[PDB]
Amino acid sequence: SQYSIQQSLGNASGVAVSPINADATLSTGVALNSSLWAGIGVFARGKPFTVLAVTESNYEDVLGEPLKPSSGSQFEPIRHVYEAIQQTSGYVVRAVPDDAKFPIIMFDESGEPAYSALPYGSEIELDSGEAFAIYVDDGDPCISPTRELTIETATADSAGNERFLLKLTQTTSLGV
Amino acid sequence: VTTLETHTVSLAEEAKDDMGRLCYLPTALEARSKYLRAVVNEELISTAKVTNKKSLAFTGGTNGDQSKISTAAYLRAVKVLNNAPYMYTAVLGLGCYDNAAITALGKICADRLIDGFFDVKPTLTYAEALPAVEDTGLLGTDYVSCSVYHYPFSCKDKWTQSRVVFGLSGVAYAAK
Repeated sequence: SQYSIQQSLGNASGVAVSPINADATLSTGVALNSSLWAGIGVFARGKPFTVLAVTESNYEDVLGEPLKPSSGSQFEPIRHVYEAIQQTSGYVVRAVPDDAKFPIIMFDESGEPAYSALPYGSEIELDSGEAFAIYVDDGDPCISPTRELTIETATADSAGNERFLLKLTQTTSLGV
Repeated sequence: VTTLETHTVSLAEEAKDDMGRLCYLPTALEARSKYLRAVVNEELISTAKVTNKKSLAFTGGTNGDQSKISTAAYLRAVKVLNNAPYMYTAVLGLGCYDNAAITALGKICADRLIDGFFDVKPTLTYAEALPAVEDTGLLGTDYVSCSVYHYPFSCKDKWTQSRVVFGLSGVAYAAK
């Protein structure tokens, strides 16, 4: 029908709404950039051992969801960041333990995936097989929520080189 | 004897009424009339003539048995209702008790962002009324705007003055 309203946007020209969510909060603000703060810390998500940028809008995304007071005493830095973010931007740097690992998916010549994981710092190397591999770098463990990879073929180019569309999707716990 | 309505029609291809409106039988019947339609053969029409006839009655009209209706008919009717280009902000049960029809209606109301008012068979006793709801399949986290009613009561009909039992969607929609 022409009266139906879809849920997630595809490629057609249309306006859609998402299902009514409850376990989510938002905040808005405009950066002032009068005096920028900085400091090391410990969080979820974020590229380790590299200076990021934090404003009042993306601090919920680049720095991940807030931690939990029950899980030890690692909840301090996110509270401190929130406390001092309503005035200006930031330059927080994240540090992670030695046993932290990030997922990686490696593909063979025939195209068969092979799941794997690797610790940080160490570079990724490929053996005699396993033509190419693709790994995440945001640092999220991808356990809550989960991120899936979908590969579909597409039209070739003028020179005849094969091209395939790569899609990264996130699945919430509920099922959306 | 009561006369419904009369009009001047012609079997010619381009016969025009004195007011400029068309008089070709298919166009004339399909334009201004509300009860009848006609189909004309395209090869014998030129030499075809008519006569005077009195009291030509219809014989053979019969709708069959309305008590038993196949589920496919309900599905087709629901699909037709889904494509109707109109504003409607509530889908009522209107008496259907087939589970597939109710599931399709639930799919309808979660697509146009409206709210349904379905129900279950009033003859079911209180014990077996509860399993019927999850037998419908509405229960879940997707059909979040519908509602199910039960009404095991016998009233006095407005027309036949008999003891009849019917559902409860109408009163709920009247309240809304």
